[PDB]
Amino acid sequence: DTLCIGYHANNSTDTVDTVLEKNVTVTHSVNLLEDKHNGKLCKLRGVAPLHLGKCNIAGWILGNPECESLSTARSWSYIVETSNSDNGTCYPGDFINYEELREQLSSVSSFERFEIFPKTSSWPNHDSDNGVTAACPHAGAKSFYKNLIWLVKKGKSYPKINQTYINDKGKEVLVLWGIHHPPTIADQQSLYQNADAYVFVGTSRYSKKFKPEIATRPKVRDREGRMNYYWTLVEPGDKITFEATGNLVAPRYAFTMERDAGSGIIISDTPVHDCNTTCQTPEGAINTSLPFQNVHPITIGKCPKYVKSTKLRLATGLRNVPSAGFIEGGWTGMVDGWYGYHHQNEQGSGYAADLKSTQNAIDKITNKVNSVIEKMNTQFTAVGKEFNHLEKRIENLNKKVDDGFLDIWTYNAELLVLLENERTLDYHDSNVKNLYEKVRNQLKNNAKEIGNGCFEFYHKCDNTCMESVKNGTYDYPKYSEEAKLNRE
Amino acid sequence: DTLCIGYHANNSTDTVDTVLEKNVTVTHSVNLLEDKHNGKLCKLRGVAPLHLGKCNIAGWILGNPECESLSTARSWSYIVETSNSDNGTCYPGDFINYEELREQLSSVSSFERFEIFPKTSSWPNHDSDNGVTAACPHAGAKSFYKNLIWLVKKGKSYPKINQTYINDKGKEVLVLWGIHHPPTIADQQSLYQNADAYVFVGTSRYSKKFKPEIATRPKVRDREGRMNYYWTLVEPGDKITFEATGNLVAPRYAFTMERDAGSGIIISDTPVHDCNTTCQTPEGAINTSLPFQNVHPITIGKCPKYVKSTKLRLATGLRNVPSAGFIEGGWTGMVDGWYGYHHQNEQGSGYAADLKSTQNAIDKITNKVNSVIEKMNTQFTAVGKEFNHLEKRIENLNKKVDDGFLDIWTYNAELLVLLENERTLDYHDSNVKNLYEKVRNQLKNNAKEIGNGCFEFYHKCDNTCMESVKNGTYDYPKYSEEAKLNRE
Amino acid sequence: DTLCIGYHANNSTDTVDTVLEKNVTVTHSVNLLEDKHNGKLCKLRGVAPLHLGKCNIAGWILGNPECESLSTARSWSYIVETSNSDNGTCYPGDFINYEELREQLSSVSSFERFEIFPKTSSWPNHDSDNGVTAACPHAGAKSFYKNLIWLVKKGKSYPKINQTYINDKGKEVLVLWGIHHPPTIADQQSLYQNADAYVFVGTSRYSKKFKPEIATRPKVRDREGRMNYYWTLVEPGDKITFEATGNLVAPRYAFTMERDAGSGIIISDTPVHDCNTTCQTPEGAINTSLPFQNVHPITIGKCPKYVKSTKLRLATGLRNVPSAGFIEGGWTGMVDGWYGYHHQNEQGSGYAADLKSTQNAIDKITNKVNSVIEKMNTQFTAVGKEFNHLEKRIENLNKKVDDGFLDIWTYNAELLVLLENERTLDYHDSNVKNLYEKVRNQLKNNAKEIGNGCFEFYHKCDNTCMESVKNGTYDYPKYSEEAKLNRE
Ligand SMILES: *[C@@H]1O[C@H](CO)[C@@H](O[C@@H]2O[C@H](CO)[C@@H](O[C@@H]3O[C@H](CO)[C@@H](O)[C@H](O)[C@@H]3O)[C@H](O)[C@H]2NC(C)=O)[C@H](O)[C@H]1NC(C)=O
Ligand SMILES: *[C@@H]1O[C@H](CO)[C@@H](O[C@@H]2O[C@H](CO)[C@@H](O[C@@H]3O[C@H](CO)[C@@H](O)[C@H](O)[C@@H]3O)[C@H](O)[C@H]2NC(C)=O)[C@H](O)[C@H]1NC(C)=O
Ligand SMILES: *[C@@H]1O[C@H](CO)[C@@H](O[C@@H]2O[C@H](CO)[C@@H](O[C@@H]3O[C@H](CO)[C@@H](O)[C@H](O)[C@@H]3O)[C@H](O)[C@H]2NC(C)=O)[C@H](O)[C@H]1NC(C)=O
Ligand SMILES: *[C@@H]1O[C@H](CO)[C@@H](O[C@@H]2O[C@H](CO)[C@@H](O)[C@H](O)[C@H]2NC(C)=O)[C@H](O)[C@H]1NC(C)=O
Ligand SMILES: *[C@@H]1O[C@H](CO)[C@@H](O[C@@H]2O[C@H](CO)[C@@H](O)[C@H](O)[C@H]2NC(C)=O)[C@H](O)[C@H]1NC(C)=O
Ligand SMILES: *[C@@H]1O[C@H](CO)[C@@H](O[C@@H]2O[C@H](CO)[C@@H](O)[C@H](O)[C@H]2NC(C)=O)[C@H](O)[C@H]1NC(C)=O
Ligand SMILES: *[C@@H]1O[C@H](CO)[C@@H](O)[C@H](O)[C@H]1NC(C)=O
Ligand SMILES: *[C@@H]1O[C@H](CO)[C@@H](O)[C@H](O)[C@H]1NC(C)=O
Ligand SMILES: *[C@@H]1O[C@H](CO)[C@@H](O)[C@H](O)[C@H]1NC(C)=O
Ligand SMILES: *[C@@H]1O[C@H](CO)[C@@H](O)[C@H](O)[C@H]1NC(C)=O
Ligand SMILES: *[C@@H]1O[C@H](CO)[C@@H](O)[C@H](O)[C@H]1NC(C)=O
Ligand SMILES: *[C@@H]1O[C@H](CO)[C@@H](O)[C@H](O)[C@H]1NC(C)=O
Ligand SMILES: *[C@@H]1O[C@H](CO)[C@@H](O)[C@H](O)[C@H]1NC(C)=O
Ligand SMILES: *[C@@H]1O[C@H](CO)[C@@H](O)[C@H](O)[C@H]1NC(C)=O
Ligand SMILES: *[C@@H]1O[C@H](CO)[C@@H](O)[C@H](O)[C@H]1NC(C)=O
Ligand SMILES: *[C@@H]1O[C@H](CO)[C@@H](O)[C@H](O)[C@H]1NC(C)=O
Ligand SMILES: *[C@@H]1O[C@H](CO)[C@@H](O)[C@H](O)[C@H]1NC(C)=O
Ligand SMILES: *[C@@H]1O[C@H](CO)[C@@H](O)[C@H](O)[C@H]1NC(C)=O
Repeated sequence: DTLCIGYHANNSTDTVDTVLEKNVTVTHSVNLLEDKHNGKLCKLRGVAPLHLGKCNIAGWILGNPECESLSTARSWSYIVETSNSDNGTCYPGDFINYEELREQLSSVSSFERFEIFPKTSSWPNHDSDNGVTAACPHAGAKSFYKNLIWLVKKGKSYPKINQTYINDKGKEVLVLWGIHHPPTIADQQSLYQNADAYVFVGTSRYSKKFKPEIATRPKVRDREGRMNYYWTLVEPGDKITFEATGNLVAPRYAFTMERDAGSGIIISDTPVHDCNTTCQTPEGAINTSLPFQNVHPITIGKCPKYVKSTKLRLATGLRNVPSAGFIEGGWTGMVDGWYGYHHQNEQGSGYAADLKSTQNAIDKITNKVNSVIEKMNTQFTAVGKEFNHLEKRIENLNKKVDDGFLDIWTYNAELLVLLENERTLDYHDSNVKNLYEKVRNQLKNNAKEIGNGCFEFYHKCDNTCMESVKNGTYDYPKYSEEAKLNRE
Repeated sequence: DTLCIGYHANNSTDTVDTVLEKNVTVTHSVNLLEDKHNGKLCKLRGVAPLHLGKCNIAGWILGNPECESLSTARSWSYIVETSNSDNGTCYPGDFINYEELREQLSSVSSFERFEIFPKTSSWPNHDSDNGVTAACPHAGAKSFYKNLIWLVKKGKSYPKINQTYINDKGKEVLVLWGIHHPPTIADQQSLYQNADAYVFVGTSRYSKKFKPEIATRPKVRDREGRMNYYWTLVEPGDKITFEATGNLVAPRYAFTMERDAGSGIIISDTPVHDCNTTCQTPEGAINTSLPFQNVHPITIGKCPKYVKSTKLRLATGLRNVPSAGFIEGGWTGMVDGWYGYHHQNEQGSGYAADLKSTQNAIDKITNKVNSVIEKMNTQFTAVGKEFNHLEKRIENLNKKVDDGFLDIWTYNAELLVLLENERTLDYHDSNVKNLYEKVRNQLKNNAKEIGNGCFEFYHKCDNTCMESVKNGTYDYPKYSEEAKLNRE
Repeated sequence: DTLCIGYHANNSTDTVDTVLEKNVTVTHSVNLLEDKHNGKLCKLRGVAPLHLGKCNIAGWILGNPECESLSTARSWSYIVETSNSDNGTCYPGDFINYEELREQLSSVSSFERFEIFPKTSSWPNHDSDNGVTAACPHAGAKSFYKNLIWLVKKGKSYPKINQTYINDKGKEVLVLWGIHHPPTIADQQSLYQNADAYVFVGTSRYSKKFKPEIATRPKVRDREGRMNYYWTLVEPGDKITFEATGNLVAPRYAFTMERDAGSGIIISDTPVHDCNTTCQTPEGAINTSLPFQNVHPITIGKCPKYVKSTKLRLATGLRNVPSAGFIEGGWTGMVDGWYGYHHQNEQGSGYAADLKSTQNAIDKITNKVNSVIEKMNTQFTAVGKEFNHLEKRIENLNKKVDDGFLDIWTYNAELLVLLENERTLDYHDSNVKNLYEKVRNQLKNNAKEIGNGCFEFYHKCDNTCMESVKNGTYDYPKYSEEAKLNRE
């Protein structure tokens, strides 16, 4: 009877592109590109994110009346703003180096708001009750920022501030303040009793001077004067000193801080849920061990690299043809293996996988698709970055970097899978052919090969025929004597 | 007679490098690297470029007397300056954020100069005729910028400007102005009657203050005082307000604008011609569907990627050896095909390509070289960028990005073509070998193979021999009986 | 007797990874990754480095008292600061654009300190002896910077400086100056006799104004006023002008300069030695012709590209198995070659390499591993770059570029060597097989092949057997008559 050699063919319609041939089907494949994400904003790197809801960083750090919460976590791995974040610097004016504060805050390994200049009698001879405005209203009354105190004359005088703090808390200490630019001299003289108003701030690493710019301006939130917000980072043991003979919005809470390398902001409405995470996108978290993703180019954490492609499928299985031997096609009559034998005997009709060869193959195939993933060298990054009104050369430079790595990675990846699919899908045919040859190493003359990729054995035998194949032991010349007439 | 198998060899001397063997010749090749360009500056993306001729952007936007033209197009896809562009800010002084204006202007989807502060009586009690000087001369008379008005006292007083505009035109509105720094107090008091001179500008997104710096300076164009040029975008519905109690060079034309993503400047003398374009270089336009180019690293549009290489040629044809079968060499006696048969019969001497195999091959070869081009993912960019006197850390950072992508792309590309040439130039030999084997699938025993890669058939036959090969139908055992004595 | 075919196997345990099989041994290999460096800071590009020892650039250019040397070379290819560099701007205050000056200085093709405003009577009516301070002491006395002169009133007046220089030396001329900010009005009035103190500086390409910021500050080096340091390049034929009615620290030495493209700073303690160099790292110099290095990511010169990998070894030799023919294993009984023949004759026992085939192989293998190196396109760069307190968006952008090229290069390199090891280690088996087939082209029927990968020859012969193989001339049918009975 015959002995036939070929491969498991399977009901699925999984398809892989190969550089030689588009749109071909393979019996099993490993998808490397994540098209699906978990739809949530999630706990990352052991800690929850800071979620700011209706209010942005320029309102949270100022403590806008319309935003009130504990720090989402005394340690957090990113900042999230909702897609609506209209609340902010509700009293208008530019937050200076605001895109830099937004970087340093993005991750902190501790944070504690602490009242370094406490509202209780740190400010004798001055107001700290009635510095309030309609621009940031609550209860329909005048109200104000909670983290900063807007000082005003008491009575008919403004004693110059001389406040000092010495950083004894053994930490980086973030400090902030504001400066007020009244719209008119009449407003300046009424609140601050001084046209010569100025501020000075002193530090070791830093020192700067500020002055008012009294001039009428277009209405925003119907406010006509405007407020400049500034910030500073005093190192351990350093000292910070304020002086003012006028305009100030002095700190009342400073903030204790420490910072790791960090990772930036995300802006979206997705809700927050407990599950742990390593990789993040604006749309939703990902849990993965794959090299490439296409769901969004912005990322936090151990990013998989973004690509514009859609079907990065590596083959693992064979060319799927159910359409005799491999030259006609495979067998769906075979299961739980790859390459194998159909054989006949007195009981016969056996379809069985060759486990030693299949196991040898899948050892190397597992290492192959694994080498594509294990050698990726992913490392902690935050891909989206923030640039203001007049940084457009650098903003476009960023964009050139971002699309350069995109263009490289799609061309690398799409040619990569094409070359390794071209390899593997002939790797199978070469392993099958080599297994056929390995049967020729017994059946050198004593069987009729047929162009289907199969044998006719020249004389009758029991299952001891397949015993001779599986253990390669064949004792050829006796069996030619039974074959004799059928060869003749 | 013999049947011989091999391949078309050709009179051309086209060469391809392969990682195993340098400088080898192949019968046909696809050049992927453009060494040639069309030598023109051209219509791009459906719109003509702005060509500024003898005058640079800092003179065009100011409207230098020595530059006069309509906007080259009411919509343009890039700005061109000629390699000589000496005219510009002919009254000296720094154009502030000038490299940012040069970016935002680089492309516009509409632009219209419109006289938002018209020269007719917008300036009562003030001069607007005699603000002219020799530094930007015409007819040998004093002259001045056309788009800006240099105001001066009328009589013996300078009433404070209070000009306002409200953006009702439903567009981004670009506005510009100048500020004058007289060289001495005597010049300041004579023109502006005020030592306390200052300017304020107010907006929602912006506000700033400016003051004179009265001090003598080294002569340039023999002007000793100097002029600072500033600019602003007012958003739809926003308001802009000027105040001045002195030095101003107030706007008279503002400009309506809208901007797409855009693409930057080119600087060269090449003339302008009508034909449409997608890809640009400083030397000359390109029309292409190739992935790599080496003519210039600066680019606009859907750039092909730059490389330092010179001979990115993919093979498509075979190893060209005219120097019997393929082991001796190919046949120049064969045409309009690749792999093929020489056969003999009573009429005989046939050299003919095997069209089904050749067509099967060229199907896959076309898809191969096409996959290298189609998967490139080119996208709209402008590679050259501009950095001033004191931005050199960023200028070098740009240069590190530019040469990084260069170093990657040449090493990728040159190894890429080497690997795929190494593949294809054995791909041919394996296809030819497999075609020989496919003849062995008839001629298993009934022909003498010879070490040239050819057959002697053991008995005489008509063209029905080639009929048996072309249709694989051979009826072997009868034909052994005529072969009998010649095998014996 | 027998003719046996296989390959040299060798005592070494050099190992290569292949995508199909980890940790396999190969007889010989070319390491592409420099694990080792020469431990020195070295002469580069034909010129010495500048080595600044105990003092940093912000003290050298000022000429701190504790820093005294010639320029280490009148031309230098990089600046080196020792890992201790605590001396610097020993009178405190920000060196303005200091990270930019640190770039332009990094390499100079000439530099000469020259006393453009010589201490001899360029400063009538003013002090230049007693402008000294305890903040930069020597001998326990007051002392001061050497390259700058701190002017002070003489008597009870301060005549306005009006110094001028015209760049007649035909070079770029670097100029520097300081500005002093006394801590109190009392200190200002006592030293400079004027409250209105200001400085102006004039140039063609540049002009600016400066003023004092008199306010108390936290002690550093127990100094309470602070000093701002500024700089300028005047172009050939250009003029520079100083004016002051007060605070100045005027130049006394300017510096003649010219600059190439340049390459940045290194900071380390490694000692300086004479040997010439092209490639550099902070730890120690390198001399190399390899593409990849992992010893440090910061570099100068013609950098090899950094990777995080550890064992980029290309194969050159074969699969090493000493464990009959190649199917059992190789021979350590063979030397000075690769593929070869064992043969027998009346004297016999010959093990000899096939020199024409081995030479043919090593021609192509040498070109292979060479093509991986020769095409690298290395070009002169300086990878580490410097960003200050408030440039963290750009500092992180740099970091995204740096780890992008890292991530690309490890993934490219590790998959690159895996693919070419997978290629070569079957390239050998295919060349050996083809050499076996090339013996079949004589021994078509006239020898018994055995599954070890070897021949038994059917009749007795002298060394003329190996003569027939080496020269492919075999006269088959005349010899068959001795083989007759042994084939029967
Ligand atoms: C998500 O992540 C959290 C951490 O943020 C996981 O908490 C895990 O909790 C177990 C105990 O339930 C921790 O193990 C125990 O920790 C204590 C000290 O806390 C130690 O004394 C015990 O011997 C034991 O190790 C575990 O360490 C902690 N995980 C980590 C990463 O620290 C939580 O289980 C995670 N949840 C999910 C659904 O993955
Ligand atoms: C170069 O590009 C221009 C466009 O900038 C090409 O103009 C083409 O002109 C033809 C008419 O000759 C347009 O076809 C007709 O357009 C009208 C609207 O204008 C429409 O109603 C008709 O149905 C028809 O489409 C054609 O659309 C237009 N091209 C484009 C892209 O809009 C010009 O022909 C090009 N020249 C060369 C030499 O390539
Ligand atoms: C390290 O590099 C230095 C250069 O910085 C090498 O100096 C070499 O010295 C030899 C002396 O025989 C020079 O040869 C002669 O130079 C003169 C001009 O100086 C010329 O007129 C002669 O015809 C001859 O070329 C040699 O040119 C010079 N090298 C270079 C690159 O100019 C020094 O030898 C190097 N040392 C080591 C250990 O590599
Ligand atoms: C942020 O607070 C501001 C006021 O501080 C809110 O602004 C007002 O919003 C209402 C609608 O809710 C508008 O009709 C008013 O015109 C807004 N005020 C002004 C002065 O223009 C705003 O709603 C808050 N944002 C969010 C997201 O709750
Ligand atoms: C730009 O205009 C300036 C004057 O506004 C021209 O400068 C003069 O050029 C001539 C040579 O053509 C010189 O001899 C004069 O000395 C220049 N004048 C000054 C005041 O420096 C200049 O030629 C114009 N540029 C172009 C390209 O036409
Ligand atoms: C740089 O010079 C400064 C003084 O100008 C030196 O600083 C002193 O260092 C000693 C220790 O060596 C300290 O005890 C003193 O308190 C420091 N003086 C001041 C004023 O702070 C410094 O040592 C020099 N640096 C080097 C590397 O030699
Ligand atoms: C077809 O394949 C699916 C998916 O593996 C499997 O669940 C199913 O049992 C198969 N059915 C048949 C009829 O082969
Ligand atoms: C690939 O197969 C799908 C499903 O049958 C078919 O729709 C598509 O047209 C095929 N692709 C091409 C390139 O024809
Ligand atoms: C300000 O505070 C310091 C604290 O040391 C004190 O010595 C000084 O007298 C105060 N007043 C002024 C005007 O500096
Ligand atoms: C026969 O084959 C099986 C599976 O390979 C093996 O375990 C067994 O030892 C072999 N027996 C002999 C006698 O070779
Ligand atoms: C040689 O090749 C060229 C270009 O393909 C062709 O035009 C020409 O006719 C050929 N000539 C001969 C003599 O083969
Ligand atoms: C390739 O051949 C051409 C023509 O003879 C010659 O110019 C060139 O130098 C050769 N290149 C190599 C690498 O031998
Ligand atoms: C300036 O213009 C505004 C326009 O609303 C006007 O109300 C105001 O009175 C003008 N004058 C001054 C001095 O502001
Ligand atoms: C012989 O070959 C041609 C071309 O392959 C084919 O059209 C024809 O049908 C074949 N003959 C028969 C009898 O099928
Ligand atoms: C083993 O290899 C080393 C290094 O190639 C060589 O020096 C030595 O002589 C070899 N020894 C033996 C015994 O093969
Ligand atoms: C490689 O071989 C070494 C011994 O030389 C062994 O310790 C190591 O485990 C092997 N590698 C792997 C991946 O098993
Ligand atoms: C300053 O120097 C210039 C040029 O030497 C000279 O003309 C001028 O009179 C000097 N004095 C003043 C006050 O400008
Ligand atoms: C035999 O082989 C050697 C080495 O290849 C060669 O030099 C010699 O010419 C050959 N013999 C003949 C008769 O050609």
